[PDB]
Amino acid sequence: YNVFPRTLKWSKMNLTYRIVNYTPDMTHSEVEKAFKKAFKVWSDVTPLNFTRLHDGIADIMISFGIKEHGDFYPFDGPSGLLAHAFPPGPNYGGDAHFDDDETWTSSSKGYNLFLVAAHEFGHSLGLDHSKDPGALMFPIYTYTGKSHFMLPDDDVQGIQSLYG
Ligand SMILES: COCCN1CCC(C(=O)N=O)(S(=O)(=O)c2ccc(Oc3ccc(OC(F)(F)F)cc3)cc2)CC1
Ligand SMILES: [Ca+2]
Ligand SMILES: [Ca+2]
Ligand SMILES: [Zn+2]
Ligand SMILES: [Zn+2]
Repeated sequence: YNVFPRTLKWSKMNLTYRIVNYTPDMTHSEVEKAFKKAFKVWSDVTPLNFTRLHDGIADIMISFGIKEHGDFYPFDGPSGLLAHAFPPGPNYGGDAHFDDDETWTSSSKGYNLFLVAAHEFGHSLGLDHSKDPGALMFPIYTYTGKSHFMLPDDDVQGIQSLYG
Protein backbone atom coordinates (compact mmCIF):
# COMPACT_ATOMS: atom_id res chain seq x y z
CA TYR A 1 0.00 0.00 0.00
CA ASN A 2 2.15 2.87 1.29
CA VAL A 3 5.67 3.51 2.57
CA PHE A 4 7.20 4.65 5.87
CA PRO A 5 9.16 7.90 5.69
CA ARG A 6 12.95 7.58 5.29
CA THR A 7 13.45 8.98 8.84
CA LEU A 8 11.80 8.74 12.25
CA LYS A 9 9.52 11.77 11.96
CA TRP A 10 5.89 12.69 12.53
CA SER A 11 3.66 12.41 9.45
CA LYS A 12 1.20 14.96 10.89
CA MET A 13 2.00 18.65 11.48
CA ASN A 14 -0.35 19.16 14.44
CA LEU A 15 0.95 17.48 17.59
CA THR A 16 -0.31 17.37 21.14
CA TYR A 17 1.56 17.30 24.45
CA ARG A 18 0.54 16.58 28.06
CA ILE A 19 2.33 17.57 31.22
CA VAL A 20 1.61 14.45 33.31
CA ASN A 21 3.10 15.75 36.55
CA TYR A 22 5.23 18.61 37.91
CA THR A 23 8.61 19.20 39.51
CA PRO A 24 8.70 20.56 43.10
CA ASP A 25 11.24 23.20 42.08
CA MET A 26 9.06 25.54 40.03
CA THR A 27 5.42 26.69 40.01
CA HIS A 28 2.97 25.07 37.59
CA SER A 29 3.04 28.36 35.64
CA GLU A 30 6.84 28.39 35.38
CA VAL A 31 6.93 24.81 34.03
CA GLU A 32 4.08 25.41 31.58
CA LYS A 33 5.79 28.56 30.28
CA ALA A 34 9.15 26.81 29.94
CA PHE A 35 7.58 23.98 27.94
CA LYS A 36 5.52 26.40 25.81
CA LYS A 37 8.70 28.33 24.97
CA ALA A 38 10.60 25.10 24.24
CA PHE A 39 8.01 23.92 21.68
CA LYS A 40 8.02 27.45 20.19
CA VAL A 41 11.76 27.04 19.33
CA TRP A 42 10.80 24.36 16.80
CA SER A 43 7.40 25.65 15.68
CA ASP A 44 8.99 29.02 14.76
CA VAL A 45 11.19 27.36 12.07
CA THR A 46 8.92 24.51 10.84
CA PRO A 47 5.24 23.89 9.91
CA LEU A 48 4.80 22.01 13.25
CA ASN A 49 2.20 23.16 15.79
CA PHE A 50 1.63 22.14 19.38
CA THR A 51 -1.51 21.98 21.49
CA ARG A 52 -1.51 21.11 25.16
CA LEU A 53 -3.85 18.43 26.52
CA HIS A 54 -4.67 18.35 30.23
CA ASP A 55 -5.53 14.65 30.34
CA GLY A 56 -5.63 11.43 28.29
CA ILE A 57 -3.11 10.49 25.57
CA ALA A 58 -1.00 13.18 23.91
CA ASP A 59 1.57 12.50 21.20
CA ILE A 60 4.30 13.83 23.48
CA MET A 61 3.72 12.79 27.11
CA ILE A 62 5.92 14.80 29.51
CA SER A 63 6.75 13.61 33.04
CA PHE A 64 9.17 14.11 35.91
CA GLY A 65 10.50 11.02 37.62
CA ILE A 66 13.46 9.54 39.46
CA LYS A 67 15.38 6.29 39.38
CA GLU A 68 13.14 3.57 37.84
CA HIS A 69 10.18 5.32 36.27
CA GLY A 70 8.74 2.79 33.77
CA ASP A 71 11.26 2.28 30.97
CA PHE A 72 14.78 0.95 30.25
CA TYR A 73 16.42 4.32 30.96
CA PRO A 74 16.34 4.65 34.74
CA PHE A 75 17.56 7.95 36.17
CA ASP A 76 20.70 8.20 38.31
CA GLY A 77 19.86 10.75 40.98
CA PRO A 78 21.40 14.24 41.07
CA SER A 79 23.84 15.18 38.28
CA GLY A 80 24.73 12.86 35.38
CA LEU A 81 21.64 12.17 33.25
CA LEU A 82 19.29 15.18 33.15
CA ALA A 83 16.51 13.94 30.86
CA HIS A 84 15.67 11.77 27.86
CA ALA A 85 13.11 11.66 25.03
CA PHE A 86 12.04 9.04 22.50
CA PRO A 87 12.07 9.48 18.72
CA PRO A 88 8.74 10.06 16.91
CA GLY A 89 6.51 6.99 16.91
CA PRO A 90 3.55 5.40 18.69
CA ASN A 91 3.30 4.67 22.42
CA TYR A 92 6.43 5.96 24.26
CA GLY A 93 7.41 7.62 20.94
CA GLY A 94 7.88 11.37 21.42
CA ASP A 95 7.59 11.15 25.23
CA ALA A 96 10.02 13.26 27.30
CA HIS A 97 11.22 12.38 30.83
CA PHE A 98 13.02 14.73 33.22
CA ASP A 99 15.07 13.63 36.22
CA ASP A 100 13.40 15.09 39.28
CA ASP A 101 16.54 14.55 41.34
CA GLU A 102 17.89 17.58 39.40
CA THR A 103 17.17 21.14 40.49
CA TRP A 104 15.01 22.72 37.76
CA THR A 105 14.83 26.53 37.43
CA SER A 106 13.64 29.41 35.25
CA SER A 107 17.03 31.11 35.89
CA SER A 108 20.80 30.45 35.58
CA LYS A 109 20.80 28.37 38.78
CA GLY A 110 20.59 24.56 38.70
CA TYR A 111 19.45 23.36 35.28
CA ASN A 112 17.30 25.65 33.16
CA LEU A 113 14.14 23.64 32.31
CA PHE A 114 13.53 25.56 29.06
CA LEU A 115 16.94 24.76 27.53
CA VAL A 116 16.82 21.10 28.47
CA ALA A 117 13.21 20.74 27.34
CA ALA A 118 14.02 22.48 24.01
CA HIS A 119 16.81 19.95 23.52
CA GLU A 120 14.63 16.99 24.54
CA PHE A 121 11.76 18.10 22.24
CA GLY A 122 14.33 18.11 19.43
CA HIS A 123 14.51 14.36 20.18
CA SER A 124 10.70 14.10 20.37
CA LEU A 125 10.61 15.48 16.78
CA GLY A 126 13.37 13.29 15.34
CA LEU A 127 16.72 14.99 15.89
CA ASP A 128 19.54 12.97 17.40
CA HIS A 129 22.69 14.46 18.92
CA SER A 130 24.71 17.02 16.97
CA LYS A 131 28.51 16.92 17.03
CA ASP A 132 28.63 20.75 16.78
CA PRO A 133 29.37 22.17 20.28
CA GLY A 134 27.34 25.34 19.47
CA ALA A 135 24.20 23.31 18.74
CA LEU A 136 21.18 23.00 21.03
CA MET A 137 21.26 19.25 20.24
CA PHE A 138 24.85 18.97 21.52
CA PRO A 139 24.56 16.53 24.45
CA ILE A 140 26.22 18.82 27.02
CA TYR A 141 24.36 21.36 29.14
CA THR A 142 25.42 24.97 29.03
CA TYR A 143 23.43 28.00 30.20
CA THR A 144 23.01 30.72 27.56
CA GLY A 145 24.08 34.41 27.56
CA LYS A 146 21.96 36.55 25.23
CA SER A 147 18.41 37.13 26.50
CA HIS A 148 16.54 36.26 23.26
CA PHE A 149 17.37 32.55 22.77
CA MET A 150 18.34 32.05 19.10
CA LEU A 151 18.17 28.45 17.85
CA PRO A 152 21.64 27.71 16.42
CA ASP A 153 22.04 27.13 12.66
CA ASP A 154 22.92 23.42 12.90
CA ASP A 155 19.63 22.78 14.72
CA VAL A 156 17.70 24.91 12.25
CA GLN A 157 19.17 22.92 9.29
CA GLY A 158 18.54 19.64 11.13
CA ILE A 159 14.86 20.21 11.94
CA GLN A 160 14.18 21.65 8.48
CA SER A 161 15.78 18.55 6.93
CA LEU A 162 12.81 16.67 8.43
CA TYR A 163 9.82 19.09 8.18
CA GLY A 164 10.71 22.06 5.95
C1 LIG B 1 26.11 9.83 31.20
O1 LIG B 1 26.31 10.76 30.13
C2 LIG B 1 25.07 11.24 29.57
C3 LIG B 1 24.89 10.80 28.11
N1 LIG B 1 23.74 11.43 27.40
C4 LIG B 1 23.93 12.72 26.68
C5 LIG B 1 23.38 13.83 27.59
C6 LIG B 1 21.91 13.63 28.01
C7 LIG B 1 20.99 13.84 26.80
O2 LIG B 1 21.41 14.40 25.78
N2 LIG B 1 19.72 13.41 26.76
O3 LIG B 1 18.99 13.74 25.85
S1 LIG B 1 21.68 14.80 29.27
O4 LIG B 1 23.07 15.09 30.17
O5 LIG B 1 20.48 14.32 30.36
C8 LIG B 1 21.22 16.31 28.61
C9 LIG B 1 19.88 16.57 28.31
C10 LIG B 1 19.52 17.80 27.76
C11 LIG B 1 20.48 18.77 27.49
O6 LIG B 1 20.08 19.92 26.95
C12 LIG B 1 20.83 20.98 26.60
C13 LIG B 1 21.70 20.87 25.52
C14 LIG B 1 22.50 21.94 25.14
C15 LIG B 1 22.40 23.13 25.86
O7 LIG B 1 23.18 24.14 25.50
C16 LIG B 1 22.83 25.28 24.68
F1 LIG B 1 21.71 25.84 25.15
F2 LIG B 1 23.80 26.22 24.70
F3 LIG B 1 22.62 24.90 23.42
C17 LIG B 1 21.54 23.26 26.95
C18 LIG B 1 20.74 22.17 27.33
C19 LIG B 1 21.82 18.50 27.78
C20 LIG B 1 22.20 17.28 28.34
C21 LIG B 1 21.67 12.17 28.48
C22 LIG B 1 22.30 11.08 27.59
CA1 LIG C 1 20.44 12.75 37.19
CA1 LIG D 1 3.98 9.25 22.74
ZN1 LIG E 1 12.36 7.54 30.98
ZN1 LIG F 1 19.86 14.53 24.19
